[PDB]
Amino acid sequence: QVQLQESGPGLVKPSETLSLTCAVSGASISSNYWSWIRQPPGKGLEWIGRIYDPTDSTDYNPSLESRATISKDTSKNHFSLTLSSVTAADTAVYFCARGLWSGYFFWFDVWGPGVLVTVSSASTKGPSVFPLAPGTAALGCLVKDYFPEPVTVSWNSGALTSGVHTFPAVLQSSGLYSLSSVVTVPSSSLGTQTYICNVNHKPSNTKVDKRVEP
Amino acid sequence: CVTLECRQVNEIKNCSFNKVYALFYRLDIVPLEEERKGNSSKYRLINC
Amino acid sequence: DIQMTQSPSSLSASVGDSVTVTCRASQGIDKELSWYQQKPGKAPTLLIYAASSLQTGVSSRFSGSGSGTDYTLTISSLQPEDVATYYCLQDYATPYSFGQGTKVEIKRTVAAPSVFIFPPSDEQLKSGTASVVCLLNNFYPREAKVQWKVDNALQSGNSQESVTEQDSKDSTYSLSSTLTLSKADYEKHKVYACEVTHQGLSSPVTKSFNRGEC
Ligand SMILES: *[C@@H]1O[C@H](CO)[C@@H](O)[C@H](O)[C@H]1NC(C)=O
Ligand code: NA
Repeated sequence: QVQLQESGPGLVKPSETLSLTCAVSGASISSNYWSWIRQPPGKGLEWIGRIYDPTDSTDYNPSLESRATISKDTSKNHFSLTLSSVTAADTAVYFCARGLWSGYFFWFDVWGPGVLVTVSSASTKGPSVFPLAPGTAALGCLVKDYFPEPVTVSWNSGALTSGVHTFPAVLQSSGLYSLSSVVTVPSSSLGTQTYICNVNHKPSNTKVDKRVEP
Repeated sequence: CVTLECRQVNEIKNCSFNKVYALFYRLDIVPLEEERKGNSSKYRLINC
Repeated sequence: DIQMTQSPSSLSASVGDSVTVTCRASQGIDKELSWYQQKPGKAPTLLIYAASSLQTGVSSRFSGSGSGTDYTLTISSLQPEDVATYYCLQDYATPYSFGQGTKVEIKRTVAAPSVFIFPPSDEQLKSGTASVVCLLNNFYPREAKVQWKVDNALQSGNSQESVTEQDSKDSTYSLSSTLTLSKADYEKHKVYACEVTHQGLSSPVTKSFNRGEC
């Protein structure tokens, strides 16, 4: 019931300021530690800093070199982070997390889903989605030429999950990302059932549904 | 009520109340924030 | 700062094996240590928070041990759902520092991939470029060789591969390999095949398409 949600632009031009906010539900920001943690692609976890209201205290990891600021808004029950003068080292998935404590002990008991923030000069581009049309039969949706990450793909608006492999994106010589989402289905179902892939690439404000038929 | 700022005294912890530093017992103070081993932590009296 | 080192970096074990992750600090940290699980694509979730104390809802199979500098996470009976990277975290002194992660994967039986080939879209061919995807569905081990033969001419420098993370239930991997050509080069040739070599296959299985076959 207690949940957290990071929100903010997934694209920041370098030398400029990242801004994210974590909306909090099922708990009040007034009573525990609320921190940000980031994770560069394919690498580990770095604690950014926490904020605490009983003693009105913020701590920051010195690795951020005082570029980080953590704001609390008891009014709307969400707390935010800003990171200035960003470089590509600040490209990461940013998690907000609630930190519980007892005595000398501390831990992050619930985390947000996390939002990726690419630090890059480039401008956003939306993908083009082409089908991969088809006992057991495979079909899929090719999501080509977009920037930046991420792209989210679902089938039948969530009704189809067993058997889907949305592949990790690959970066082409153009600096544009591309990927495919496939699924295996009974060819019993090939003639009866309609199969649509729900591609969502919000860094470009793009939503497309493509039916994959023979 | 009175806010304390205790560290380990080199069961009992060496505190400050708001420029005088008073020594206290672990049991009659209550942590307000996460306790830090080396540095200071802010407590409040079991009396409040 | 307190350096945190997990060992090993990676490990593979059979379902029902017992596996222990080690995490060593550069100072004594008085059991101020918490273990987290991060399945691929998800945020971490808490497992253990005071070296020993297991979080509610977490499985009895996860156990936390250690004192001073040396700390272990033990998975009593490795289940297939435990595919994840595992993180230790010290809260003895700010800045709180994470371990570098330990990736856990399942050693399972050999599974031959299901292979599928997908021609370029006509929707995509009108863009001036054509993509052909050859799909290795659910196999183990992850090692595979996928050659592209166009008119039985092996191709090199043309294609790009992508691999899913190990499956939560299957303990298998999926692999994409897409060959991208001009629409001039694509129509200048006849048959396109991918040949798949794998430990589960007696001989390299090939699946092909002829331009305009249906
Ligand atoms: C106790 O409190 C004050 C903190 O300012 C300090 O001057 C003193 O050295 C401390 N000594 C011991 C033994 O705790
Ligand atoms: Na602590």
